[PDB]
Amino acid sequence: SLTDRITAAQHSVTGSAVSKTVCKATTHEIMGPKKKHLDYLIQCTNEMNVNIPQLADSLFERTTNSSWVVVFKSLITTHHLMVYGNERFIQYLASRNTLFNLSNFLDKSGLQGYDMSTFIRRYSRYLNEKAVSYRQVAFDFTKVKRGADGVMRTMNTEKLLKTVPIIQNQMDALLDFNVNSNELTNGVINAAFMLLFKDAIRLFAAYNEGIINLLEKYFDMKKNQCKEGLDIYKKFLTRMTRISEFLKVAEQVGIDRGDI
Amino acid sequence: TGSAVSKTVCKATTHEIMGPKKKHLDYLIQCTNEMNVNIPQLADSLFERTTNSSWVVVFKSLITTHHLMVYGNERFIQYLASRNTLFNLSNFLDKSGLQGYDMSTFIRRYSRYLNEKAVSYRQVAFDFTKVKRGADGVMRTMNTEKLLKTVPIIQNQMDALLDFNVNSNELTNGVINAAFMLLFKDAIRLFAAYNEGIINLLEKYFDMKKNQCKEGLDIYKKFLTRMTRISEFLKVAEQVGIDRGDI
Repeated sequence: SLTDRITAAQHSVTGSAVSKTVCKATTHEIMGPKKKHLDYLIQCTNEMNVNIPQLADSLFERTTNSSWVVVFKSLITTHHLMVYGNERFIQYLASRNTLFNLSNFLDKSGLQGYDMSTFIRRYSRYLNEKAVSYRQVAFDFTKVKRGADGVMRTMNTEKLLKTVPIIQNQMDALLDFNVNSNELTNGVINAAFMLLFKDAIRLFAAYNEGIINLLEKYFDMKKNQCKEGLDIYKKFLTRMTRISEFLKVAEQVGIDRGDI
Repeated sequence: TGSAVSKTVCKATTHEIMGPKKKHLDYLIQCTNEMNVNIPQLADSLFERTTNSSWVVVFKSLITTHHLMVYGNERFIQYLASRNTLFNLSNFLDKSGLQGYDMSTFIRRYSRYLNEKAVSYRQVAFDFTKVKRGADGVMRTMNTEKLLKTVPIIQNQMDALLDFNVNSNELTNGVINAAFMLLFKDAIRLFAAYNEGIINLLEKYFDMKKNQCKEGLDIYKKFLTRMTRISEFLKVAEQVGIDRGDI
């Protein structure tokens, strides 16, 4: 019908503009994806009639590139949209059967390509885990209400015992980025690191609140729940130790609380 | 007055293998509440009983002292806290029999605990097992600097307590069982205070200085071990029919 052809025309215009901007955000230039392109993509995710699966597909397509720069930038763009985009974006990623498949990515173009490939593998793992974390609880741990009246401080015991290990698993994937400050020496890896830093602070806050809630419930828990809690507590200690190391790397390159 | 106290201390600490009798403990508690009772003389009577060579007399004098620290007027534990020395039983030995040998080990550990309980009280001028709890209580509202100084005091007291290190199959007479019941009541309450200190520290995570975070992390690491030990302590209690109803 005429109505259908007119509608198809608009959807074509829209799709092409998104794909083009994804390419712009993911050029071979060794710099983070440009703000103007990220802002444009964020706005796209907020348009009721933008096609989210097509947007995601464009980003996945860029991760099939052989250039570490294109691949890492597509991952950074995806992360940025998970954080700053409309919730429909992360929700779509959470609904998928598969996400990034980069565990064997390797760019052997040069020493920098080799070094960056390791970080691409670790970062891809983190974004997959971030999506699966969202799927399991239907919310983003880094965004929920905090404080005494917030989500993690008020959660019931049974749900809490299921939920803290999900936070722990996400935090592990995040910290396993395992970069040192002497390695944060190009705008691509630095852009990824800044997003990881913002996530880590917020994710740790949620983790910590979960632990506080569990400790408050100590005398009220069943014997077996106490055992699960103690295991959660013990694992939390090592993650707090690692978070302090992560914060030190950030401080060494001039990233601190002001950047949260 | 003094003679009546001394006599009752003796009755609380006879050679009979049974915990000190309630009627005598109640009498001593009332004594501590009499404005004109002499606390130092009461304490001295208890110390003198711990110079006895019988494990039964010595252990019962320690239990009587512990009972008064817990249930007596606060002037009693305050006086103990003010002393230059307390119990000196680290080499006590009633090598008169197997039971005497076995019990001597527990007397040494228990006396260490009571010394630590008094010194804990001295350092903060209150009893961790008695303070107001909950969101508006002492440990949940304490400021960061004081908290960092205070949790290690709790930890040190808890270590001396758990170091009693008894097994359920060693709890086989009314004397050691009376000491154990007091230790259990202290341990539950002391752990509640310890736990509240930890919660308060965790709440302050993002607000602490770098160095404070390091101190806090050490505190949290040590807390894990004590929680693990408390769990084992609670099982020993459960194995001899002591639980929450006995708190």
